Amino acid sequence: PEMVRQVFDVGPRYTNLSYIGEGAYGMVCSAYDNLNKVRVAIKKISPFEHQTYCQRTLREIKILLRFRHENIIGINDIIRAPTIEQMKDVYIVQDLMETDLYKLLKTQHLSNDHICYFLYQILRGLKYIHSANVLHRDLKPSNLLLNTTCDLKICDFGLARVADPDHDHTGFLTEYVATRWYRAPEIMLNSKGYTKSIDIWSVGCILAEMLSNRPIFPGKHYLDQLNHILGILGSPSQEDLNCIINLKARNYLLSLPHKNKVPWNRLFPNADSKALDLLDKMLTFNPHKRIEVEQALAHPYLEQYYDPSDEPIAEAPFKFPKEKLKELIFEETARFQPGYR
Ligand SMILES: *[C@H]1CC(=O)[C@@H](O)[C@@H](O)CCCc2cc(O)cc(O)c2C(=O)O[C@@H](C)C1
Repeated sequence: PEMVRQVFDVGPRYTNLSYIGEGAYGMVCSAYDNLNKVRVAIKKISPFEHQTYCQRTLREIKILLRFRHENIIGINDIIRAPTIEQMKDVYIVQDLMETDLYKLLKTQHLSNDHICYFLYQILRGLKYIHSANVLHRDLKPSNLLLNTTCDLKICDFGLARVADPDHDHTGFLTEYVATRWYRAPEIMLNSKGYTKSIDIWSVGCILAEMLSNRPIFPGKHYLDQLNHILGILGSPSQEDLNCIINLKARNYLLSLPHKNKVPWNRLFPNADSKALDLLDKMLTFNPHKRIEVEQALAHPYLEQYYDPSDEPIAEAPFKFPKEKLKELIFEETARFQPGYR
């Protein structure tokens, strides 16, 4: 097999490998697809020693083999050994993009037109995801891929779940859904992250970061995150506190000194006022008052792009030991075997 930095065993269809970045359970390489005559991205996955790794791998494969959308990076091919006995790694082949938004924001200032088009595409893909009754649950700049003409695709469905709003409530300081800087305040207070509003919060964080090239809520550790959120939003209203029935969470908030809201136009003095109006609606403390994806698409900031007939939804929404998970991954990837069927 061809090797990179480890086995990267994708041949002979895929050749001339170059290291790019990293997935969760392995490295990402670009490669030349000798059949389609285009370069592609390939993610190496080694999940089978651990249930949780197997879960995340299987979840993504199940979701992406059903999803088809311009703003979601799909699965082009899956490479693995012909038998469960010989299967150790799994390689997922996807479109080769130019960069991710994390890397881009490290050095490039976005024009307002770029922010608008990027945000439109994030929400257009998110509309499709949410219409399938699925939550991405880890939206962040490094999961947003851009090609050379600034078309955007959402990556990594390994953390996704089927939405379950009726079972979303939990206790205080127990949940860790999403990546810290993009994590909604209710995750720390009373939410398992099973409602669509979790993703809208993350998109609001991404919008703020596109406006200034810095994370808006850069918590330095799990417990610091809520300090940053409340430092900008200010103290929650009585009505929003009354919506938090859990006593530990509500009394924690009641114990805090009053904090003023920081106006968005003072944080972002060069931003488009329509962008800040939408930002405010996405970064609303109360998840029931937070804007939903279809409302966000219809917001005046996005009026140059908004077209509900060109914002498709999913045809087939989702309704609901590692040894069996390995077997399930083997079965779910069978369609890509050369002599599959
Ligand atoms: C996309 C999700 C993922 O694994 C994240 O860690 C991303 O940040 C990794 C991005 C790798 C990458 C980088 C470039 O420049 C281009 C492309 O196409 C990718 C890519 O496709 O990725 C996916 C394999 C994973």
